[PDB]
Amino acid sequence: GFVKILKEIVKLDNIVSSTWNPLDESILAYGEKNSVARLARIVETYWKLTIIAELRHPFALSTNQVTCLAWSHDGNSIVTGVENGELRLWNKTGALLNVLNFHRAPIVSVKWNKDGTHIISMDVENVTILWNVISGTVMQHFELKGSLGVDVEWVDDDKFVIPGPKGAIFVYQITEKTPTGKLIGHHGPISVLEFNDTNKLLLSASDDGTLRIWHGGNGNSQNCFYGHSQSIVSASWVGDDKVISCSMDGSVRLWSLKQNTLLALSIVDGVPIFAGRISQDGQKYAVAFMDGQVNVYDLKKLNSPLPIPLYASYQSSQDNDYIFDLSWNCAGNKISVAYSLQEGSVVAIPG
Repeated sequence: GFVKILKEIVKLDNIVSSTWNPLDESILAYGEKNSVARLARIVETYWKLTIIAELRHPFALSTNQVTCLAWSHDGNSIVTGVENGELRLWNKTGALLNVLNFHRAPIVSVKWNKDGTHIISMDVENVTILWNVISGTVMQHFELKGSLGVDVEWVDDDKFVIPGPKGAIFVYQITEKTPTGKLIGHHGPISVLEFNDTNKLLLSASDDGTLRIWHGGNGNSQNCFYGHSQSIVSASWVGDDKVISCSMDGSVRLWSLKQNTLLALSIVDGVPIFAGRISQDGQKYAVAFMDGQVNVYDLKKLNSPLPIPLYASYQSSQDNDYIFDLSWNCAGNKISVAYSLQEGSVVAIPG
């Protein structure tokens, strides 16, 4: 009955991607193309943007854009990865803590474990590394191999999953090189791996157009959701009984585990979605369409063939640039939009 039109509150330089601090609603980390990322604070007085620190990566002895950023769960540390494969660890104030260099290809995913002592990193060539992030040492290295997928995930304080051949998902324990199990079901590269630490279920998405929910540490999946007609680009848990996904088919779909069925969906026919992100409170889902428009969907009533209510939209006819990434601040009142070429934008999300 009313769609909000979002406004920009802060203009950024061009950014490749960004991620807000998990515990401080005012701190944003963003990667840039010139082998550098920055930590910034955004506070209202209007809105003021202040750079906290520069997180620079040297060019290799031999383009080197920052391709990945990941805050620790406690929000005190952050890992940045660049095109040449190097990873650097920093404190939230900017101090360099450690240099973790082993990958030789662009970093695509970095996941921190529960207590902030280990991370799993994976590059475009699917080389996956388990690091003791404090000592900066390589504990395990995996080369299971086109792309096998672009995500990895921790499923316990000492257990994790990574994409394997032919759509399989391999399960590992920190102290063992041999997989403890294999999750077989997908028929294409793994695009998303999200573990829910409350219901203890793993959500996976694949280029095969399906989502799977896994309970067992080996074997078949608990749920398999068909519906998307093209690759799934993003997927998230919505509480403990639902999952939401978006795809290149231009649709956003909310699924029910309790009823094993599609609960609701919204679509912009012919307009692919490049990325989707769930808010901290799990009540809003923001997606970036190929046409440069950002739609924020409201899941509130659905959580209290149905359509997913459109809460707000961000767009303008002054440029036709693509949006490659978006991120929510922890309070859910700001979203950082990363355009492919033009300046980034921080937009306010009304409550």
